[PDB]
Amino acid sequence: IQRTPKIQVYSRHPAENGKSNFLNCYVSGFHPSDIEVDLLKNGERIEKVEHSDLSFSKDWSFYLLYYTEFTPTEKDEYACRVNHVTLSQPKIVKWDR
Amino acid sequence: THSLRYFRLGVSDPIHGVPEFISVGYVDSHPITTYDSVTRQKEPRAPWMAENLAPDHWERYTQLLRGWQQMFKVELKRLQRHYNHSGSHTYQRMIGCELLEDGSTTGFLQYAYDGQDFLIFNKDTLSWLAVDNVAHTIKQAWEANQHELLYQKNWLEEECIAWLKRFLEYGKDTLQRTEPPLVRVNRKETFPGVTALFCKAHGFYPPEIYMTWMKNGEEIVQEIDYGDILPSGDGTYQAWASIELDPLYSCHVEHSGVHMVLQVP
Ligand SMILES: [Cl-]
Repeated sequence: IQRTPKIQVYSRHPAENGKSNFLNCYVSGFHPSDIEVDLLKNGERIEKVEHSDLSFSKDWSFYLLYYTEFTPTEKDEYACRVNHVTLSQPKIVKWDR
Repeated sequence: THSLRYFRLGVSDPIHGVPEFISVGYVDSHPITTYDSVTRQKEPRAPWMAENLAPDHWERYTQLLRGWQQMFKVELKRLQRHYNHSGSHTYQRMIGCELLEDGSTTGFLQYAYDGQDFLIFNKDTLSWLAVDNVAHTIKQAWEANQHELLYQKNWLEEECIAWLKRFLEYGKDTLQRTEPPLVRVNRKETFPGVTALFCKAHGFYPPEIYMTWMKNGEEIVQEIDYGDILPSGDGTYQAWASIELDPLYSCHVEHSGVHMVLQVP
């Protein structure tokens, strides 16, 4: 019994160009626990990425939050790459403004 | 309608995403304590936990858990051998209870092998609900040790709700169930050249909220696309609901007794 995760990319505060924020990537409802999560900026990988305390729901399916402080530029393209045991090729989820 | 929960996780061969043992506690949605097979120490994951709790508490529960680490390894190794399982496998455990606003209390104890229900404790009959023949042989060994079943029953029935009450009096966020949502409505272009109305609520606490869209007062669930309640990181949450605009619409939100209706120009 293996579950594909549900990937959701969004900002901590409502988006404003030039002001500081945080880019969140909330991975949830997957099994087993081994999940590789990376935050991206114009293709390139974000080096400094902090993550939340792993927890599991009552359906024993884990959830995590990965976030990074960022200043949304006008032209900047942000996304979230995720790979699990259930994924043959990593899923990339673009941030929508 | 507050709750206290502690879980345990054990993994066989974790090639990256180790360690083999992790134990984390929560008062509602707040992480409070942590332990893992690497840092063989129980630690606070909240500031009001660092203060208020004497170093005796951490030392006693570090020793306890170091032992629960060894039991978990044994209990799991055993499980894979009763099956014909090889490789990496997951074993999870969960205790805790709730304090319902009326005054009534609940409390649970569950176990799972590979994210599937294995053993469920019924505290009112001091019994285990075994899933297969493997679980039934483990259940049988557990039922003979009566004082353990009573220790568990009593921990939920007494000790757990007492501890939750103490943790809640170290709450100026946990006890505080009032942080109102900040709702805004903005037109998006979901498909070219289709426009959609977006209701966006943020910065609220606790995370229980309800929002909907209504065409001329009629709520149309089949035309509405709802978003999940999400963590922000700052301890507050965000959510949204959207509607497909055709060639009078209003947004509705309820949160901690507060009721608000927003209307599009
Ligand atoms: Cl125990």
